[PDB]
Amino acid sequence: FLQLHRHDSYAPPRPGTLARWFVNGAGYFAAVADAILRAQEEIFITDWWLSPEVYLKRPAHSDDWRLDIMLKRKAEEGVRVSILLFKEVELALGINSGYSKRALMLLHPNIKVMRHPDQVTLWAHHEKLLVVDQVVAFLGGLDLAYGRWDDLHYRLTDLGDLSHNQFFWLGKDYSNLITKDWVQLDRPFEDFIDRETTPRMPWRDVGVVVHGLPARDLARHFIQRWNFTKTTKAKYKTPTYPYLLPKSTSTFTLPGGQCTTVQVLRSVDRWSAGTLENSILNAYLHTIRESQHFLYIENQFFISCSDGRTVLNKVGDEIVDRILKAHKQGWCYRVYVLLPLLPGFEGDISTGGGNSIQAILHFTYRTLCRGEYSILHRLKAAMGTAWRDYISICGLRTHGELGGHPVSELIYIHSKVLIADDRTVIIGSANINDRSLLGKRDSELAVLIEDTETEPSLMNGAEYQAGRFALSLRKHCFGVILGANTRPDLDLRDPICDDFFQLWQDMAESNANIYEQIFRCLPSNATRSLRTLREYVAVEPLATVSPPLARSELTQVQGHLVHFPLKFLEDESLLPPGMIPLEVWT
Ligand SMILES: O=C(NCCN1CCC(n2c(=O)[nH]c3cc(Cl)ccc32)CC1)c1ccc(F)cc1
Repeated sequence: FLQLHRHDSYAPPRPGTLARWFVNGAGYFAAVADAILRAQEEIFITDWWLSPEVYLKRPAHSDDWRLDIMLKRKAEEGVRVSILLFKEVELALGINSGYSKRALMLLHPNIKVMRHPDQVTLWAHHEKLLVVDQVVAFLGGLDLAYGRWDDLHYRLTDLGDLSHNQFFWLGKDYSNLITKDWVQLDRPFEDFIDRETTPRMPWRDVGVVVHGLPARDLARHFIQRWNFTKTTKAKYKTPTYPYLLPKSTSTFTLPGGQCTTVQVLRSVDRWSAGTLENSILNAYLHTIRESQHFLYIENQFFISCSDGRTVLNKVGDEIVDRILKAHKQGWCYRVYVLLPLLPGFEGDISTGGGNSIQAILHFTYRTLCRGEYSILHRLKAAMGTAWRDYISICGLRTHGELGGHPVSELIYIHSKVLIADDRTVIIGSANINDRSLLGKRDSELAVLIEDTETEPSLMNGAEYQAGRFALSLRKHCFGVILGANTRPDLDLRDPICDDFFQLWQDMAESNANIYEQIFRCLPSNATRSLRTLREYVAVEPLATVSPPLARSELTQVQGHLVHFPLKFLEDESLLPPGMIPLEVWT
């Protein structure tokens, strides 16, 4: 721990670590609940937002598996739960961390909660972490909060004492991020949107659990922030908030662990902790530089391409350099970029979205295809139309039935995962933007997972020994996205061969065409200006005009993959005109 290690990390790589990945929140929360049940001494929790009354197993038939009830039972047995909540700037965010603290600490005297920061600041504590006995640690993109629970069904509806409850999302757990922001979080079992007209917005995320040494390294990170935050206020200096100490590295298991080499990475600053680190960014660049075959990226944000003193991280540049290197050498290389169709902010898309939606879309489009720094502009300059062979930018969307007619909604990609060559994976809370990767701003956590055990697989039609952890995760991502359960003829062994890549491009193009034609949903390439947008949304979509005819054409949708519309509001500027740094959204 003395020096910095690989990628300038505070923790060295840990071989022989059993790690299990999770996709969506159903498995992650159920695994967390089972690990909490087996806790004997200590539980560490860091959350950007923690909802005290959230259920970890669904459908809820009792108060068992509710997060507050579980921690209260564990504390009654002598288990100390130390929780680090991010303190929002109140009535400017709305997670009501004050209520979360008050609810948690009143459960039992063994549950201590601290909040950081008190000073006015733009940056947040964004890492999500649960560590049990310093031996079992959960991390990834999932907060123990409302709306995060979901499975591969991605249901848009939930219409159904709770002895026979059929509601998977109870009260404030049923939400649509773009429709309405959360309100009155101290009344959890009251709806704040109408289930009979407004569909929920599905949550797609990635998480991971590691055991042994990497959990000690993550527990070390928690302990440092705990002892540091103790010196930040007058009240936490009290002995009711004891100092925390790590257990020595020299010293139950979750079912699902693959033997891997795991290295913990982090983004911390002397405001968030006591030192500076950006090992997550370092691991991202190195993994892209040393990739040999493909990159699979699933991120909530994609803001990069260090340009004009506004965006500084070089993740986009490394992708361009790697694609140009593959193009020069003429080798088979693919980059899959999966993003949410819209940023997860409340706004009226039929008007063009709010300030937040527009600000994020500006830097996102500036990163991908608009301007001389964008990935596509630099790629077209060197290879012309051939860029379509190396990079694919897509989103996810699903459809359902509500009110007697088809309804559609995007699936919110909150994951922060990178897969390389079916051998290397990065899972954490860090978005691809300056706020997460620089370290000087938001505090983030991640793990670098390298496979030491392989399976027979394919790579551009050649025999390939792919890592078990990475290949299983990548295949599960491909299968759910492409709807492989209904199409078993699809071969997911080879991720870069031309036959699969065209099928990937064709399905994303085809699905986006059907959703546009049926739902006239946004974002879309059909509205390149706010003036065309005002006329576009005036027409009633076929989904409500003739639901029978809508359903007949929705039978041709396969999977959830849709092409990301790169020309949406292409003729507009998309940047709020008062006294605010643009690094708020970068
Ligand atoms: O959970 C909510 N929405 C989901 C979409 N958001 C989630 C967090 C995400 N995010 C980052 O990735 N880094 C951030 C830094 C900061 Cl300071 C703030 C957010 C950050 C951005 C998108 C929500 C909860 C309570 C409400 F009242 C309203 C919304």
